[PDB]
Amino acid sequence: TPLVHVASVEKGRSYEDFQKVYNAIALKLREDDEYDNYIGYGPVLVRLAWHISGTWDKHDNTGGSYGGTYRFKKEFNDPSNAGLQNGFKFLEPIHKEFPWISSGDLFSLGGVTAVQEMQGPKIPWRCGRVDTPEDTTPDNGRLPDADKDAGYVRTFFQRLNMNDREVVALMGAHALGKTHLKNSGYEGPWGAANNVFTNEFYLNLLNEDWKLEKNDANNEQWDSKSGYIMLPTDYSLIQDPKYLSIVKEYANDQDKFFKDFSKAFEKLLENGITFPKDAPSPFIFKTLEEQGL
Ligand code: HEM
Repeated sequence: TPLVHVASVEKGRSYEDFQKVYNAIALKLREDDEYDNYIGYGPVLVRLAWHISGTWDKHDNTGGSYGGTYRFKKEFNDPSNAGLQNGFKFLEPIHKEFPWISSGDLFSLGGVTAVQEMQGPKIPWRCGRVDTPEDTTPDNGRLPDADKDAGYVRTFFQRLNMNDREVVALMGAHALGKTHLKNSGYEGPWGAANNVFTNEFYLNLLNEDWKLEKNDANNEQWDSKSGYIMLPTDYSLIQDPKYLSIVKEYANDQDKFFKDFSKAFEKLLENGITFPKDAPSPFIFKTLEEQGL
């Protein structure tokens, strides 16, 4: 019926092997710090990890992170993926150094590494994704539009099995990076520390005086006088009463937010994968910093 995607550990690799891929991505983050005006590639790696995981359809088990399908042209040239090709190019040299890691395993660890090296919470991660054939590549159109409202978001997230708490926890990833006109028809960052992982997104959403305006791509965005932005989907988080009390909780307690995000991000990343009972437990990688590097 629904595909079954069983996780299979890369033959003969253990924890230490994966700690090494992580340490390489980390060292590389540290080093190419000039990208996107000095934001670094942190934010674009997190976004690449969400986008390869977000094509998942809980109905027939297609899409999701398992197959590393982003490596194929169809997925790669998905208009909603515009701009991701920068996270790809960044990880290529790494893949060439550790050729035994599957794609989906690399693309997902990149997201975890970014968060943790950007001072986020530790995200437990699992190995085992296996590259599948070019024909298992999901058609374009499964990632969410940004010009919509809270019911649109609730609905969309439901296909990925995420509830309210998970959607608001994931969304605060919007503290990182920024929109770029050329990629999405949106322009501007969400906050000021856009390369440190904090609950900043929620404080802005609650504390700024936002104005609705149209941008040069002729799309509407919410503009703050501090120079921040909020897409319609972000904005929708304070329109809905269920979402807004959760926003508040997070504006109010960065810990809580970190715990909730950790859990939701892992789930997002393991959606669609069956892990045998004998599969190793999830790894918690040390940062560069905890390793003294
Ligand atoms: C309805 C849900 C979402 C919508 C409509 C949305 C839309 C967008 C758009 C339009 C951009 C800007 C692209 C560009 O021009 O570079 C963006 C960037 C980004 N997204 Fe979201 N996104 C959503 C959810 C997520 C989630 C769940 C995450 C991770 C949990 C995420 C992480 C990011 C990051 C980190 C960036 C910044 C990337 C950079 O600086 O290149 N977003 N998102």
